[PDB]
Amino acid sequence: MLFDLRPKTRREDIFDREEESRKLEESLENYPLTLLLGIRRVGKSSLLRAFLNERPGILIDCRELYAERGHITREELIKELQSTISPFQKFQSKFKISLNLKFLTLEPRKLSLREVFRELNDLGEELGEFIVAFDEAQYLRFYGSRGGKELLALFAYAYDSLPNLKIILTGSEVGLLHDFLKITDYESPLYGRIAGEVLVKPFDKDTSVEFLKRGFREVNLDVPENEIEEAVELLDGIPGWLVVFGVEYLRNGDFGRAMKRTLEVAKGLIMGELEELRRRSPRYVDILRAIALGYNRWSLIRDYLAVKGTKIPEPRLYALLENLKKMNWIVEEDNTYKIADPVVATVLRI
Ligand SMILES: Nc1ncnc2c1ncn2[C@@H]1O[C@H](COP(=O)(O)OP(=O)(O)O)[C@@H](O)[C@H]1O
Ligand SMILES: [Mg+2]
Repeated sequence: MLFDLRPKTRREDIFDREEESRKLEESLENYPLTLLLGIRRVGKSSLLRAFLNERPGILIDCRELYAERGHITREELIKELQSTISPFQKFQSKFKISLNLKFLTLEPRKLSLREVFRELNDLGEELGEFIVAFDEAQYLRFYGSRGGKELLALFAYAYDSLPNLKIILTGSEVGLLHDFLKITDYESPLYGRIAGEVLVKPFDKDTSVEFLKRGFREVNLDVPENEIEEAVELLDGIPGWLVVFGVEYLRNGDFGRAMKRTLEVAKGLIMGELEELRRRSPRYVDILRAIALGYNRWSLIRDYLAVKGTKIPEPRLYALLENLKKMNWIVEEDNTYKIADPVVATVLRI
């Protein structure tokens, strides 16, 4: 069912995304390397898991690799490749593969990334294609001690020399992903190499309404039209929040209490991420709150914060806002800043 908090892993469990799935297939057909891009909670992991459900591939969670030590080593990455494709006999049974993988017998300490990728390409040769997906690949900048350059080199090698191997990199922090890859810097191993781009956006109004409608239909619940309209006006096409709301409504039976609880859950998660930002600079959260309150132009932001205590120099303010954009907290459009996720804005206004 739609209104369920467990991870979605199959195509029949994903509402719409039929254009996005086709565009992902098309990108794989056209380029060795594909970027899957969009706001956090928009549905990238879910789409990717459903896509790999039918197509031989592995998904590596780069954020989960970074989380523990704030750093990723070769051994850890390799151990994760090993465990994600295991038990390999299950894989061979599902996709009917006769080939065995040597690197699975070997200790991560004594394997190279290139060795592993060559074996996966050999597997691709039998199948047609093998997919390696890095979820939130911008965290690979915390790999090694050279800013993850060994991964860029590995990707350049796959691009040029492993034709039965396709790589998907996803990122919620889109600008930060583009920064890591550096495809226009001559120093980058990926220089001049073109990647496909598949963009995952929030549902439109009518799709959001239909999403909620389907969710309630599945449990024979009829929810008045105006309550679904009101939920979409507050929750604006973000499937992550639409599912939390659907769950809370099934549990609570009331628009007010379901939305109150949805906002509680959102507040908790967003506050956790705002903690992370606040450590880097308290300024980030100050700027975010200002924008959420309607101080959404340069001078509006600058005067507001000066008045609340902190005068931010113009070069600093520019850098801070640019970073916020690259992290995708914020969009700048028509000479105006906005919080990328309207629920984040709701939480920042308290
Ligand atoms: N197309 C969809 N259909 C149904 N539920 C979805 C869809 N996309 C996302 N979800 C729900 O929203 C949550 C957030 O999606 P996720 O794929 O984790 O976002 P992202 O990877 O973009 O941060 C998922 O756990 C699932 O609850
Ligand atoms: Mg994700």
